[PDB]
Amino acid sequence: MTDRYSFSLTTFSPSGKLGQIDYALTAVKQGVTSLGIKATNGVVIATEKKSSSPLAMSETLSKVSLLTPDIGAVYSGMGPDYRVLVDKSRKVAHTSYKRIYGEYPPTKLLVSEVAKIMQEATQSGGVRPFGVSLLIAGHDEFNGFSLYQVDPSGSYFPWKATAIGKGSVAAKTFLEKRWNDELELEDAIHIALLTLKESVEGEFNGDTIELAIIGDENPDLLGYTGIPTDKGPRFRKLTSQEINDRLEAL
Amino acid sequence: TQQPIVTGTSVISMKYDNGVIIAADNLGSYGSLLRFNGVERLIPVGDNTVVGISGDISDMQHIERLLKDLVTENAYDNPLADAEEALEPSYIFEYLATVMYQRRSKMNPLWNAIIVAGVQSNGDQFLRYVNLLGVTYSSPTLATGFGAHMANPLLRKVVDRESDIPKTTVQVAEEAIVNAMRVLYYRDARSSRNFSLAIIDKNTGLTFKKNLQVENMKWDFAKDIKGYG
Amino acid sequence: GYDRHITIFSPEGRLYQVEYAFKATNQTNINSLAVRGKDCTVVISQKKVPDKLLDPTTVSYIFCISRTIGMVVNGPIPDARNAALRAKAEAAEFRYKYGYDMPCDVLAKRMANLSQIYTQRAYMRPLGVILTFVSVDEELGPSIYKTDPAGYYVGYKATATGPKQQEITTNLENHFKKSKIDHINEESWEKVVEFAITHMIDALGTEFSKNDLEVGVATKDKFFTLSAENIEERLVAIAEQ
Amino acid sequence: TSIMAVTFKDGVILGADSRTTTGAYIANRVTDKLTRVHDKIWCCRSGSAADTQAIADIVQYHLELYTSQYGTPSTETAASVFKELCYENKDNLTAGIIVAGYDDKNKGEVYTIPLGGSVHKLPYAIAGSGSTFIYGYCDKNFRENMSKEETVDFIKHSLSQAIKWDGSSGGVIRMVVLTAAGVERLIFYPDEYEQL
Amino acid sequence: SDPSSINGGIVVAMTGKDCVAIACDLRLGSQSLGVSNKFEKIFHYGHVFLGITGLATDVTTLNEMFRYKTNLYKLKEERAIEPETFTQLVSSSLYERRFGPYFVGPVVAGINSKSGKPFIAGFDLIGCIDEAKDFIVSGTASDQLFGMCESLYEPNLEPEDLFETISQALLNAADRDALSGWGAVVYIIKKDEVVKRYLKMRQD
Amino acid sequence: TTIVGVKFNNGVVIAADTRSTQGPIVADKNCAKLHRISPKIWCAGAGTAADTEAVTQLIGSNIELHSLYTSREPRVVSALQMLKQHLFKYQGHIGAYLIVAGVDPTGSHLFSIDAHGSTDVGYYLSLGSGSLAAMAVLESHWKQDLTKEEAIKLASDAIQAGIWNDLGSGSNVDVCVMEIGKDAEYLRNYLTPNVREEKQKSYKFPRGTTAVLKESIVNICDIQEE
Amino acid sequence: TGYDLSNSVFSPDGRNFQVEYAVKAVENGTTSIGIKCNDGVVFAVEKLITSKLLVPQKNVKIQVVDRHIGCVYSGLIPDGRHLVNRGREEAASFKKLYKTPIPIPAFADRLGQYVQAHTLYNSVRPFGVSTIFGGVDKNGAHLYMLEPSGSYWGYKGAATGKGRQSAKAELEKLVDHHPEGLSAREAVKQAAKIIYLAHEDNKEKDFELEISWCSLSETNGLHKFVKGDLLQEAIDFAQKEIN
Amino acid sequence: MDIILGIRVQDSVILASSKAVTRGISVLKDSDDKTRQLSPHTLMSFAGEAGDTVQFAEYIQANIQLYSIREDYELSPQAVSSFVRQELAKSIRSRRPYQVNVLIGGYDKKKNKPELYQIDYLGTKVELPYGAHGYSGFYTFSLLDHHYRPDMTTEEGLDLLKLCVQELEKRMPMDFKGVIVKIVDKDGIRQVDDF
Amino acid sequence: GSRRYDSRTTIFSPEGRLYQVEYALESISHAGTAIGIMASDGIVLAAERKVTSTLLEQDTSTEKLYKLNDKIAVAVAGLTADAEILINTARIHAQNYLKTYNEDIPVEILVRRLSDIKQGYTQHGGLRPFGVSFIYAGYDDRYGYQLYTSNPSGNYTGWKAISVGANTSAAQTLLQMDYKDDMKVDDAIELALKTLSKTTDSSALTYDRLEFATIRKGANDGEVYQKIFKPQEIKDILVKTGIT
Ligand SMILES: [Cl-]
Ligand SMILES: [Mg+2]
Ligand SMILES: [Mg+2]
Ligand SMILES: [Mg+2]
Repeated sequence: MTDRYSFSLTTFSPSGKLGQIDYALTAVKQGVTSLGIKATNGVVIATEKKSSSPLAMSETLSKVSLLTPDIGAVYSGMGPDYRVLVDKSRKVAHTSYKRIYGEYPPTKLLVSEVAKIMQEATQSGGVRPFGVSLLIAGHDEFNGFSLYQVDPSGSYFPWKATAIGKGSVAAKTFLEKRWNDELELEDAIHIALLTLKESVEGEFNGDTIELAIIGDENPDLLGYTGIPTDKGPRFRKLTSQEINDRLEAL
Repeated sequence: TQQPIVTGTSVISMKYDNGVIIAADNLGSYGSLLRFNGVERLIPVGDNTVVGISGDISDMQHIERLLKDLVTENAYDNPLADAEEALEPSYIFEYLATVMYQRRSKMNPLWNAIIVAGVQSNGDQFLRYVNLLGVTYSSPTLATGFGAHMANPLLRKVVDRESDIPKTTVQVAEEAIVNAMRVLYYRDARSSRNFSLAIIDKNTGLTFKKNLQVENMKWDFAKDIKGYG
Repeated sequence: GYDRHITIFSPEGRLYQVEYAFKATNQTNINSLAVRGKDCTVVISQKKVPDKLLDPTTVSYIFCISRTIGMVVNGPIPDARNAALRAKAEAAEFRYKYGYDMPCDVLAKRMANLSQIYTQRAYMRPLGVILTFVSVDEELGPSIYKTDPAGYYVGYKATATGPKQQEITTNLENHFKKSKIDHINEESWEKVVEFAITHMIDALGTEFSKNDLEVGVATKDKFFTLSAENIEERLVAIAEQ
Repeated sequence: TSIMAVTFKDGVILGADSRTTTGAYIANRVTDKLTRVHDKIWCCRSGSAADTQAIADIVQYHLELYTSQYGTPSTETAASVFKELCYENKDNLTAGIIVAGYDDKNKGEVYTIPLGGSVHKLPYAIAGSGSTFIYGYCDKNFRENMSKEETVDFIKHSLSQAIKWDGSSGGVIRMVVLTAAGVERLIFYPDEYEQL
Repeated sequence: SDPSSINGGIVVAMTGKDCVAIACDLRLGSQSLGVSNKFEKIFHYGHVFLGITGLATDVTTLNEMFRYKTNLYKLKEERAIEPETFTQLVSSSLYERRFGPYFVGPVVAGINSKSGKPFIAGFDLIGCIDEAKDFIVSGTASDQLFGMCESLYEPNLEPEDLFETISQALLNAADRDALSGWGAVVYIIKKDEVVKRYLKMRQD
Repeated sequence: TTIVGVKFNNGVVIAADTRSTQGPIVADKNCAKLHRISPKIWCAGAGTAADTEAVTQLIGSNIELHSLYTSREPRVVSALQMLKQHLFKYQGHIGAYLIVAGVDPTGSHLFSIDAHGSTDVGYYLSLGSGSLAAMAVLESHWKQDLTKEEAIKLASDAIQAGIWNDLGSGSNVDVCVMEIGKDAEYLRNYLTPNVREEKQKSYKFPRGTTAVLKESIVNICDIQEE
Repeated sequence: TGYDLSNSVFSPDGRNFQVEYAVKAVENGTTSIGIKCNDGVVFAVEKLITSKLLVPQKNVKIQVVDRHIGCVYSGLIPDGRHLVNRGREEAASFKKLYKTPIPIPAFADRLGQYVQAHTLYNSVRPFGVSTIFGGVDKNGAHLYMLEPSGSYWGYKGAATGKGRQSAKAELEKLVDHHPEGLSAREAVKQAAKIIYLAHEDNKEKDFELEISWCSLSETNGLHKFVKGDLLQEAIDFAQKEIN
Repeated sequence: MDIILGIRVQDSVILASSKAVTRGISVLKDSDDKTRQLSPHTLMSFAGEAGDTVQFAEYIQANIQLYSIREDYELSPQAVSSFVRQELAKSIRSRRPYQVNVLIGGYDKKKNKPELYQIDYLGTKVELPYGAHGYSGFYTFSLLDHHYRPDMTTEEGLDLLKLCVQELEKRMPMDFKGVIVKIVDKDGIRQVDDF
Repeated sequence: GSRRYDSRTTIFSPEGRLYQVEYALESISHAGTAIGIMASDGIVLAAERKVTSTLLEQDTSTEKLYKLNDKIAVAVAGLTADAEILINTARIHAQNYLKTYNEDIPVEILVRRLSDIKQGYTQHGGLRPFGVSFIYAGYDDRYGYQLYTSNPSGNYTGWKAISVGANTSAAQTLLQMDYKDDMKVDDAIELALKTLSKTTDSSALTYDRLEFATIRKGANDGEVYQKIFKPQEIKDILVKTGIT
């Protein structure tokens, strides 16, 4: 046995292309649309819960994941690759930051750590790149609210708003017309729901849409009282009911 | 480095004209506490060898398992496992002696004194000693612990040198062994009345005697002894 | 065309070795079905003993992973047992480290993560199996979680796997469309097994004897498999109404 | 600590006091020293509490994994796993463990594993600091194939005396009964056993 | 032999109204022998100040280590580290040497640049944080400092009053310790100005 | 240090004093000894203070990751198993003696764990140099089916026994109450029976009392533009 | 194509061609069988006498594992020996930890997992043997057969090698004509016959019969080779049936 | 080894180091040079455990010479002293620490300043106008504290050094067989052959 | 076995070229142009972001210009993710040096270290090289202001003015035409922006498509200041130099 693939599986072609990264991006293109919009007092990330079967309980499949109390993530592309990246992202937030500084990492640095992991799968021996693009929304004290995209290459870019996957080209054009620097969180959620409806074929409701926000601190979700400085997580996943309420005002 | 915990006392043995005899009591001491009263310290290997073990009992049980594994291993891909390529006493001893010396050389000894008694393929008597240090020696009579100090003198009165061996019958040898066990019972505070005795003879093979007792004891003279002066 | 031999991306962004591992899944030509009751989770699987020289008691694709978790496998038996042994080891280690029994969904996720690794690391091939884990979880209740060679997993109200999964799936879909509940509203596991067998008969259009089926039942604090005579009693009850 | 296990007609019963001391201070007066490593394989622990707990947890893990693969383990198998840990790690352990279990084929069995990591199969076994005071009593009063009630009395009376003389032993007398009928826990309080 | 008292020296830190003060003696010695009267024990990384008493080689090593780490912190975070964060970094760094520790008694002092809140903290040689509101002491005359601080200290002292209080706490504590003295420095720290004062004291 | 844990009707309460010492010297007069492993699993530590803090945070960190991985709220038995196996591995060299208490989907729990890795179950426990003083109170007043209010009272009384009678313990009483189906309520400085009396004299100096050799501005700002 | 050039590669069918090619090596080997009797198992194998220079009864093929398990295989003999060596390590470690000798189903999986491991990587070649093995444990007699893929099942009778079809047909008759069961001594006789009958596929060269057995009554649950008079009696019985 | 002294004057650093090598009962040598040139304008004297002193000194010398060749540049005395300190600070927590105390006398050609660094085997570094290791400071520092001036000439430094050595020869029990004196300035390193 | 799938990233062609290095250089030729110009009183770094969007958050974005320490910065051309791996290593090297010698790392020593790391990937390990070219802008008290470049081969050279990425041939000719030795930073700023404006593949050069930095002794007295230009500051300098 032993892993005898100690050589790169991603290499430069004569034209300068890194084929495997391009092909990973193609897999992301086939993936279900997900988007992110940044407001003045929050960030919203959203995607469609494309249920593989009606017998499947799609609530048990979380496309939108909490990374830290103030950072959340959504993806387009290969689900299983995303799931393991979430596990690694959650851990690295502790091992390379919280266990050192006694606090959770700022969005940009956690993104940087996730980006590094994805870069290494692009150069390390005997592995393929991750077939996902991530959208990571978060808040921290000194940088405020932010939204980042991370690609299979490990490249990451900050966005005011963006979309990835299936109908990203049309969705991004839709977002360009609607986005301004004076949006409140509820306005961003409204735009998110509007944008997401265009790429969704079938049912469009709280059970088929997954949506989360990075907004105000939620002391009700902290689980304990007594420490004034601890005010609760800014990440909050919207319920099926909360989504449907906003679909009537749509 | 360790210390023995549960321990077995003397193993005694001698050669006679047609084979060897070996004996050891059935006690497992826990310091001065006579804790376990049914411990078999003579372990036969095949029908030609008996390994007698004193000292640490946990290590004895480990050695017992090594010997059991040695028999299994010898039988592998061996059509003559019950004939020409059966385990000899000399093979069993040399293996143990290797292990004992290796273990002491790693400063982690098997805390035992061992006597391998048996009869070789050609009928020759085999009797050799090995202990926790890897020290080995052979003699017409061999004994461990207290037996070395009390049994050997008595057994050497029967077989004092090599030329006494052919003159010594199995009856005389067994009688001498049994008497020595009685003497040890009188004088060793970590001995028991119950013991096992094994005879390996080139003609009659391996005779294993269990549940033997020290008998014909002299105690009557104690009644006359009064005070300390 | 070495992109078809190892788990790297094809120009279409596909992993062919993963796709071919899905095809190996149906090599046994066996169909399995899992459903949830009120207090139990039942899994049934076709049993085919094509050779008379076989000992039929050793022919099985249902595994007792832990006391609480059962697993049925769709795929070749070597890969099935590979996954079974690992799942057992993972479930035991979990209990030792964290002081409580490994939940069915957590085991499914763990085995799915392992599978995902085989789709990303070139030296390891995917296992050509689909793993359906069942239990009555102490927090979530009756549970069905299924894993595949892609490293995908999800919970199910009910599920079916095999060559004729679609027929069974649609049959189950239609029943739950009527009842409008996520489970079989039945008290005893015996009747939930009868439901499972009845609907497999309807979907496949075949009758079963006691030796044609294999049944696993999960209740609170234990998973167990039924004997041929237990299944016979089940088949008699089905025929008598 | 005073611990014992006794085989009888219908199976085996484990017994223990409940006192855990740090020097002369009783750190826990209601300790449970009867530990479950499998459904009908339990053990009595003496020596280092950290060591015996660590060992027992590892054994429980091993027997759980054994069961998943090979079905219910024998009491002998459980004793062997205990022994392997105790013997191989003798330099770093202070553990005296009695293993008791019920098979249907073998019925009640008792194995004692003292400090060195040796194994001894016995009709009954006593261990812990308090056992020293009841070697005489237990040897005189033990009979094979006792009834459940007789064995409960034998253990109750024995541990009563061990508790009476040993300062390291005390509290309640806990007992676990292992038979074909199942697993029964018993407890006996000072006001009961002190007047015996 | 005792590593924490070979070289000698002391650090003290105090909070005041919208300000913090940190002070140290200047002595480095080899037991009885005075070796240097210019061995400063207070360092700073941006606006966060760190005093370190104990074994002098470790004092130097830790200063270099925390300069190292706070420089990388700044490059990645794009901002200067804060006293609360740095305190956790010191604690983490010390505890990672749990079974081969730096023989030091570090003291953090500074003002949070965003909240404006004065902050001080102390540590034992393996990282246990003492986050006192009033004062932190460290070194071979820590007993003497505790005695001085406990009686001399009152809350909400103005910067120039706090200077006198901390100075007198250090000086008189140092004069009752053989291994402390030979000069002293006092930092008065406000949100965007820091003043450093060398004190005149007896040189025995 | 005095630390106690007390089970009650619908949960568990943990309490501690607030004195941390260096030998006979009081390092901190208002130390926080009640640590959070997770939102509803808290523990109090005696022994080497940094070993108690470090082992809490490490297991607390891993408990959080475990909770995220399994999509389940952390259990006290998990924290316990992880703590004891970590401590046992280090053979008592990590001098952490903890009382671990909490609520989880399984119910309410109370455990003690000692540096070598042995754990114990109980309805009432005490730890630290004032444990004997505390346990005297617990053994005198504990009963089955205590209410929340009774348990808080008993816990704080046990800590007070340590405060007054143990020289290793002092200052204030911290309490944390973990009730089933509720947020854990951390009550920092629940009792404050040791406020220092006003001093006889103000020791504020006249300005210019201290002799100064040199003054200088310290550049804390970065390298400037232009 | 090219899917068959590397082990552990799934073809578009979902097949591992390298494992299927290993089966060809097995099919090329001599005939070996196993018969499960009332209280034990019997193993027999065809040994082709390539030349007169071969010393009779010396090149023993059947192998013992521990003291209660017998193993016989067809195909590449060295591969079979390698598997048995592993089996012996597995059995030793099991007994070391658990005291009791390894149960036959437990042992079967140990071999099965090891063989299956050699279908997971391209850095190893699959085993070129099918192994028939078994013995007596606490739950009675067990007979197994293990293929290059790692697949194994329990059997009433088993056969592999060049004359497997012939052997299987003979085994199937025994199963039908004896639902109550076969005695150990009967199984030895029948094993001799079946090897003799299966030798028609290898009729060019003459052969040597080798039989072993584990039986609760006949061998005390230990694996033993059938020797001397009992072997000759089985050879006579076999020779009588072919004529 | 025994006595090593250092004094930084106006325009140079002077290092004085004893000549005796004693192995227990006998004085094996009375002309030993306890110093190594690390670079043209940097000199290091040393004292401590036998063997380790020379091994460490030559190891440092090799490293500085390697740096000099790689970069075609002479490291400043400060940079060299920091490198040396780290090596000793690394060494003190090693399996077997270097038991070596050093004085580094260098002339910084960039700043046109002499510099004297004292480093002990723990990695305790201090920059001084004058320094010593062992018991040498106990006898000499009272004289240096009195007479030293920062504007002293090299000749005055040597005269103050003579007074220090005389006091050592009077009150020290051990015969250290005099000292070898070396001067480090802008022109490099030279040895005073009559002292 | 595994050999079948090995591309062999570290082999010579028959002409004595390193395939992967050459192909990595081809990749870099499609990256946004970066320019460095060294003047007597400072250094200029100017770089073009690749076809951006209006929704990209520019003020928090960094793809071209990175700080290695207070004295040294780099301009990147190629795979950004690859660059960040090397940048972090370089930052650590600079701090290691500072801890060891208590002096800031000389520019060339840092450049040589990174270049050696790149070289290693071309000679051993069987891994693909880093698809990155750097322009290093830095200052030390030995050589003063310095410009270097390194490419995937691990070869590095010093420059008065240099470009990397797209249209380097056109850019270098333009720089060679207008560069003079007595040039000042403000003149170099203009040259850099003019050169990008002519060589760009975009229709026009705007602030949102640029990253800009200067290393000046225009720091109050005997010290050096790094200035990573803000979006508004890039917009102002574009108006000042008369490009927009
Ligand atoms: Cl995982
Ligand atoms: Mg693969
Ligand atoms: Mg008592
Ligand atoms: Mg003083």
